[PDB]
Amino acid sequence: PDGTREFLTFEVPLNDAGLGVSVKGNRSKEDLGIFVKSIINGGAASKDGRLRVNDQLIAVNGESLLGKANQEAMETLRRSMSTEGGMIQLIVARRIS
Amino acid sequence: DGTREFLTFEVPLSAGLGVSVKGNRSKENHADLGIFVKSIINGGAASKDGRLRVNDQLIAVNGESLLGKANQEAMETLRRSMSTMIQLIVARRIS
Amino acid sequence: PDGTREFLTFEVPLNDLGVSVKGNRSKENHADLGIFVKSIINGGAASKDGRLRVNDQLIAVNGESLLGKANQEAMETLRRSMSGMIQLIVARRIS
Amino acid sequence: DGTREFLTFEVPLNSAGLGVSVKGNADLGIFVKSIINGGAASKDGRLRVNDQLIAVNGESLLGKANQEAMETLRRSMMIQLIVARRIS
Amino acid sequence: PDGTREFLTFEVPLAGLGVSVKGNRSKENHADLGIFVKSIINGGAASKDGRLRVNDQLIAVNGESLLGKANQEAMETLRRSMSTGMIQLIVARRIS
Amino acid sequence: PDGTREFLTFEVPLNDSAGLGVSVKGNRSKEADLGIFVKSIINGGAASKDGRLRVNDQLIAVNGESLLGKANQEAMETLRRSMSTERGMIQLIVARRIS
Amino acid sequence: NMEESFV
Amino acid sequence: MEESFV
Amino acid sequence: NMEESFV
Amino acid sequence: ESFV
Amino acid sequence: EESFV
Amino acid sequence: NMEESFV
Repeated sequence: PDGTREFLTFEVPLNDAGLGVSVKGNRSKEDLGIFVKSIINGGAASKDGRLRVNDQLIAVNGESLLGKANQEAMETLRRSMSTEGGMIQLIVARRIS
Repeated sequence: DGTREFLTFEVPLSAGLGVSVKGNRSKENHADLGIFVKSIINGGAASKDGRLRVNDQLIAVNGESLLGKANQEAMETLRRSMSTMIQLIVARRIS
Repeated sequence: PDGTREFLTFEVPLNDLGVSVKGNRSKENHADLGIFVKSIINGGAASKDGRLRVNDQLIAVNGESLLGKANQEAMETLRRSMSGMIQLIVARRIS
Repeated sequence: DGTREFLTFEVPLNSAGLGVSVKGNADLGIFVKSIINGGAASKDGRLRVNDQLIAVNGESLLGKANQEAMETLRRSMMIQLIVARRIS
Repeated sequence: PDGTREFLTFEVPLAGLGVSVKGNRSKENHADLGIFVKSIINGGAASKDGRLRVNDQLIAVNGESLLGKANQEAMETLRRSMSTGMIQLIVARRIS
Repeated sequence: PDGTREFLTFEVPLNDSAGLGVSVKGNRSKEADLGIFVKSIINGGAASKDGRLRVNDQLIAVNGESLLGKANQEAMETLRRSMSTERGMIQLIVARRIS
Repeated sequence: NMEESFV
Repeated sequence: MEESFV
Repeated sequence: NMEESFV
Repeated sequence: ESFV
Repeated sequence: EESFV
Repeated sequence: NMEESFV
């Protein structure tokens, strides 16, 4: 959707492999960012409960994903997750109800 | 002096935004406050989109922050970022 | 480990600050959490202004982020950024 | 699409799927189009793009049409895969 | 003849395939072995394509297996599968 | 299975009941049934004389009858059943590691 | 301070 | 031994 | 065409 | 193209 | 179960 | 405990 989002941050603990989510790039016509597509049940994110589907990932441990294109942003995200090889600070953008 | 929250939305692309923006300064504290939407020109991209609102403070454009600088530089950065869909980050009052 | 926060910004005027901040760290996850407002000195600039609150996380000061840094570096950056009016970005719990 | 050999391997899970997209194709078969990075298939490392899916936990596809085969695959979701992979 | 064999698959574009095939039997041991390529007609679809070889065992045709069947039934299944311009073969070919 | 595996097929001849002359074991996931695997090949057995079958080969099919969709118990049954001949010869399909 | 119309 | 052409 | 990952 |  | 056959 | 008062 092309609506209004606010920024939220929370810390997600690890080491229960990873966050336990799938993310997808979004594009339109002529792009939009990286978004949570699904949350794997039993995953770190699932246990923690705060991350939601359709949240846009904005930053990971201080590493912004803005300004980048979906390709670069995805890269930056994977890079920032290779922490081990136990806590991720997420900044997300979530649509206002 | 009021409290603001950060919002983001995408505005599609008068192949510009169609807004007037003005710098704000504090007289007594000799200090630039930021760039704020003064008006949103009817028929403009911003008008069609509907999400940007008067008195929104512009915080970033396609990831390019407007914050760590003065009204002059910030305004420049904004114009520059439009010459080369805009992703806006704004700060909007809760007060 | 618990808490969702939202990002807010406001300007705090000076007698042209009255606040203590502390680092937070997680024992078991061996991790710095950030810089948080510990206390607000009554009569201070922050107190007069009224918007800053205890347990607010300091995110940025006059445009200078504190985020990627460790508690030590962040604290440094903050003090440095104090050399009329301070623009704070904080993260405040909503849940 | 050249000459293919048949390979079989077991892919562990846990939760999430296999983590691949598959595409059909006169009707030929189901082929791995992409392998989603981080997914079970990616971690396991043996499945490759352009591998033809031949069987899943002993359920053959082949005889079927792309539509039916795709169905059978979804239905059938540690997975024993049989793939056909080009040598030439 | 059967020796030890590996499975290969290829699609052959297209008169028919342009090969003769023959059932193999073990006299002693009273056992049908399968259907095998006896010859490849030069200029035929299989010849042009080049992958199929003499003594290849036919294992499946467009997904219809010939295994489990006896030579007569298997031969039938093969002819049937050829009547209904692309044939997907699975063959078994000796490595030893 | 245990690795990446290839399918091979060969015929094994029999004699006047003896069977293949091998022990097989069902294999299971510690943490799902994996299949039937050759554990040992008894010297002098039909399989031994023939020389092609190897330890750790997965049995995939017998005279065309797959063992794959089945569970270890059923598969084992199917295998034993497929042995009698009331002369004789079993067509095996095995899966063997290449890497 | 200045105002800039961004047409 | 039912040689066919196919 | 697509763009997807697991983290 | 379909996910599995 | 480890069985002869 | 890394505290930073501003007085």
